[PDB]
Amino acid sequence: RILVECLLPNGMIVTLECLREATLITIKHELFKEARKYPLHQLLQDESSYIFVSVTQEAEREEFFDETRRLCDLRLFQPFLKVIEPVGNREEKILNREIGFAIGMPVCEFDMVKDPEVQDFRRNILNVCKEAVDLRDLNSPHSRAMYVYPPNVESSPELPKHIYNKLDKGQIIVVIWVIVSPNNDKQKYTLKINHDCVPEQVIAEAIRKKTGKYILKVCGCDEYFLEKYPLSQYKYIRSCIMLGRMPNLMLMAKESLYSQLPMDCFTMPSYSRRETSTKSLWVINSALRIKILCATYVNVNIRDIDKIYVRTGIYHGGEPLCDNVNTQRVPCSNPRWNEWLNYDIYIPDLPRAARLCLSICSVKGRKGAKEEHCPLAWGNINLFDYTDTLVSGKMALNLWPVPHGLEDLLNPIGVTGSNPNKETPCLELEFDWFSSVVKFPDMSVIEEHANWRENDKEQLKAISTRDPLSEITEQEKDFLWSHRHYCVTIPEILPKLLLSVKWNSRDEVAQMYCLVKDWPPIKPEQAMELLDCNYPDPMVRGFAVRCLEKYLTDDKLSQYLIQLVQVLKYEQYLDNLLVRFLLKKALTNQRIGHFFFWHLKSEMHNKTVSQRFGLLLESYCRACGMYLKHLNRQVEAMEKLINLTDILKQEKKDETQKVQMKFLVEQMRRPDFMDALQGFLSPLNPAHQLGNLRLEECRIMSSAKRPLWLNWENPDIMSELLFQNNEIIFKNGDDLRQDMLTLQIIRIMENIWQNQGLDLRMLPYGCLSIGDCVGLIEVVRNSHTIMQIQCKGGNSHTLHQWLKDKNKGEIYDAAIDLFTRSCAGYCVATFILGIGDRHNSNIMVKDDGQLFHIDFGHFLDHKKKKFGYKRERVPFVLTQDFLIVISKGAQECTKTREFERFQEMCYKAYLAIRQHANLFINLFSMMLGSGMPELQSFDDIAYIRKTLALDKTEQEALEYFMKQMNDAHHGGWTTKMDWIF
Amino acid sequence: NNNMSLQDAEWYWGDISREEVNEKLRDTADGTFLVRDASTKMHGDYTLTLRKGGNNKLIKIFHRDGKYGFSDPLTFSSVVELINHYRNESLAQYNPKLDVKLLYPVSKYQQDQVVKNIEAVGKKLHEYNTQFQEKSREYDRLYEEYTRTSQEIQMKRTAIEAFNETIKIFEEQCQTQERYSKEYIEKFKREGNEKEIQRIMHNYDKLKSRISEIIDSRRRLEEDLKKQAAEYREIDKRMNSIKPDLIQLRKTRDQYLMWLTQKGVRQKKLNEWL
Repeated sequence: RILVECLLPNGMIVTLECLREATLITIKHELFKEARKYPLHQLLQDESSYIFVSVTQEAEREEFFDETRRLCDLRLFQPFLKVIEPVGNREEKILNREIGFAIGMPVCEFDMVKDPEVQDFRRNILNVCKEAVDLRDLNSPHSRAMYVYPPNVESSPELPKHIYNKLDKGQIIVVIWVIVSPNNDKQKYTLKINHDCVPEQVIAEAIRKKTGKYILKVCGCDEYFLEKYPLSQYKYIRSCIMLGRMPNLMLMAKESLYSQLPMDCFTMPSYSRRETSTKSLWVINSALRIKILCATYVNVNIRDIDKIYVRTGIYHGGEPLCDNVNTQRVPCSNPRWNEWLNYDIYIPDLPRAARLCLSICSVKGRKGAKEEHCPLAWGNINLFDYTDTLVSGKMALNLWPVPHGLEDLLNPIGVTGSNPNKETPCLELEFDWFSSVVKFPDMSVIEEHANWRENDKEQLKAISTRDPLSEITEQEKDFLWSHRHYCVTIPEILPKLLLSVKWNSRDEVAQMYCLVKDWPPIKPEQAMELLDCNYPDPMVRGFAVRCLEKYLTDDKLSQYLIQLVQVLKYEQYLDNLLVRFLLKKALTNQRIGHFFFWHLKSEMHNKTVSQRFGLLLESYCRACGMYLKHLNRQVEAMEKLINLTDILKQEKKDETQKVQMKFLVEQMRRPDFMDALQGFLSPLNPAHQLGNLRLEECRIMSSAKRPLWLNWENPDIMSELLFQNNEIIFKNGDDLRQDMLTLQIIRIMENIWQNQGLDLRMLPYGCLSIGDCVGLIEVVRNSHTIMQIQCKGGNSHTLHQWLKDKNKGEIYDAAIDLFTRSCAGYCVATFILGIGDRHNSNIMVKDDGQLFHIDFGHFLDHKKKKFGYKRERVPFVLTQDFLIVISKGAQECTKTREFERFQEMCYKAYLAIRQHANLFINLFSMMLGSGMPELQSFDDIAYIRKTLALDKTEQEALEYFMKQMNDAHHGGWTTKMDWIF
Repeated sequence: NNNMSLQDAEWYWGDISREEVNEKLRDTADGTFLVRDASTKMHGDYTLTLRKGGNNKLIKIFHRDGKYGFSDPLTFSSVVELINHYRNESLAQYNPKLDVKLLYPVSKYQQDQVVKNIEAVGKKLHEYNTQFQEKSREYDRLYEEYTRTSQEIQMKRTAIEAFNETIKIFEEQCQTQERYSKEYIEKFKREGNEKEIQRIMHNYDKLKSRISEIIDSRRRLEEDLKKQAAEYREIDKRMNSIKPDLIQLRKTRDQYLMWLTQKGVRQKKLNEWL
């Protein structure tokens, strides 16, 4: 029973009993039906002239043009309907409503701001938005399917040699399903074809043996073959080749694909349409000067502290340009300073990316001789704005709370700008007024500001090979700067050369700019490290973005998408080259754009980057197109799932699970849940379509916080060949950013081992965080925990007898070797990264013999750092249960090849990762500011530096590794299987 | 002084990596320095670190031909010789950019002499651990409370904005109906129908009652908002009060653990048994 108090425009009201399922059509009809009985009915105009408006639950007076939308999902405030005349068009208003619903907060807040940077970014990003939109329509209708269904191919057309021998003389047996004409029936043809074949001659051969005209499709989901690539380059084909599976493909009609694919249109919003010589900054001759006027109020006691002060200093990234300058300690009762502050830095020596990092610290004398300090709040100010003007004049800055687990006085790597809240400690600033506007000099002043061989090059290459966080000395810095003109032959040395220069100068910074402007392009992985917080210069980041534009491919872009999203926070200004490149790539690839949207959507609970990401979702949702419907459906499903969880996680702690199951099923009898949970693409993979929602296998388990198990029938026409049921665990209350990072690193390590020539394959399943401690986990069918395996088995031979009776015969040895290879891969991975300890439940074993780990926590040994002790821990200890399988139950391992093969494959994996460790160093360096407790600074990356033994050479790294994995195993791991020299 | 050995030298340090150097050389005065063995583990190489210009530097010491020195040519037969030479002489002639002396050496002797029966110190450290863990549990629980309370502050903030918007839309409706109703009441009062006039008083009374109800709701919600903001400020004050003693106990526990480690007794394999 819902009572809605309507508000007629002529001054009367009505208390009407409104049905739950009734829409606004019936509301308006029965409203005007009884209007005639009421007085003054003649004044009413036609229904068209009047449109209902109200205030929503999310605190905004949002127009209601969606006349056909139901009453339940109106997200309304206190029930009342207001009648006004229309004051604009309808299409853009519906678009804005949908965009605001997708993002989470309405676009009205984005429109009602006074900051010129936000408005300029909103006005200027639409240029690249419309450019990408017209680019996607250049090859219509082919380009429409190109955008909607982009090929999932690999970067290089060349096939690795170690798997070419797995084929039947470099050829693939291919099965091609096809509908005859009256539908139904099972008609199968199978064809034999090589690997470097192209789909047009594939369909040509299929047609010519049957007796731009047809298209392929992977059976079960929506994957299509469009572009001129070798058939083996596609991920599905490669996966089937690795798995030894027959690749099931079906033949469709291109006209049907073009017909079912909807049109795309981009509409320009209404806000889209809405001399002097000056003196350069390098002519001012005066030190930088700051005045701290007062702090409005701080949250500190009187009888627990004595005196406070402000700890401030100039920075460039994380490297201070000068020593920290303090103020006189005033009492905390009256935070008034009025003290001018001088720095040992001149104005012309200020770099473009300079910052002003400040914090409020409390000093406690104590009875101890040394005094301690404790920050109250922190705040960062850019000394320049987006228009390249030095900040000046009166300014008030709001201060952020100190992050948990951070004890350093300042927070130089943090978001620049004021806290949006007004109930926060506000510090008063003041800058020197130069009686004009001081602007950073243009490119000409830098360009013509400047200009005012021995065989001992092995040192340059030697320091190039070392990791970005390796030990670097001022002798090395002087050598690097002296021979910078000879560094062109080794483009690897660019990050080290950048770190060699000190940024509190002018002439050498100009020389560095001249060098970078002519730098040869480098590898995308080598230029991706130039995007972390250690390189804040706009020219360096522009060069890195140019390298990514030139050389990075879509597969690798989807590989490193999460870190690329992460390094958007380190950008000081809203409009920059990186975000333009990311938006151009997300608007030409629906698969990339989907994950882009979901990553940014997850990263808005943090208010530090809420606005700069909300604007991104706004722009993309304006320019994405027809994908808004699927995104809205996914968002509705996810938010209803969040409601379903949090109505039970906190309110039903003290009851039994039976009442919880009754509660869950009685809401699963409410038609709204079924109505919303149908026919929407899975956020984990847009290629999957989720059909009906069964209830016979959707429940909760006995875990710590009752994750939700959900199953969806596959609605594909020939879904029988592939997986029949899609299972997803909806986990609430556990952060999944660390799990996503762990699975990503596992995926790169698996790719590295496969490319190297080892079958050290793992199972990097799908994870996706969708917000605050909420995310989706893709679960694997026909997999069991070792705990329940040994529970049903029973003692030490239970897993061995399980692998015996599950697949006996000639396939037993295949199961054994697959188990060995997976176990070796996960041993190496869990040792190197440092994931928390493994249990019986954490290890998951497949039916065919593969094993994998499902539960991940902290990765850089964060949980065991409570007690200070420098040591290396091996979580994945090989219990005797696994050694039975590795040695096939042998009494002695001294006359079996399996033990030495396992040893050498582990050593080869370790050497491969130690050779490719630069990628992992760069990834954990780029993922620093995510806010994880386990990854807050470079001291955490020191752990991954010392587990791989970067400082030790390749010789004693082996001995260190065996020491770790034998004193963790209580011995048993000795000597070398073959002596090379 | 004299030619006292390298092992007992104040500035020299043992098996030391970057993170503890940064821990000791954090927010210290200019010129502060120490010497530790190089991470390359080459025999008798050593590296000199000093905090000049606000950031930690890393001077390398060369050991070519059994002689020490910063660069070719080497002119010191021992590390102590050039350490004292550059302590008593500025580095201006060596490098035009770098101009600093080795003023304040980092010495462990202070922490060695201010620390001051094995069972007694073992139980003292156990009690320190218990106090640290209970204080950290209180810190975590109250930090969760602080974050949650901020969430409810935001929630009633949005509630106040929605109530305010409703108030403005209702007052705008009242103003519009007053402006567009004064030009039709003349005919109504000339014809004189009591029923419709009674209806207009009844409707205006109901509307004003609803306005009063929503105004009361807004006032009580803003009272709840301000009292919860006061509680939030009190929680923040408690945070700032309990941070520094927590970190001081953390340093004390680390110092005791390092003293126990350098004493050579392995307490990790016995304390856990309890």
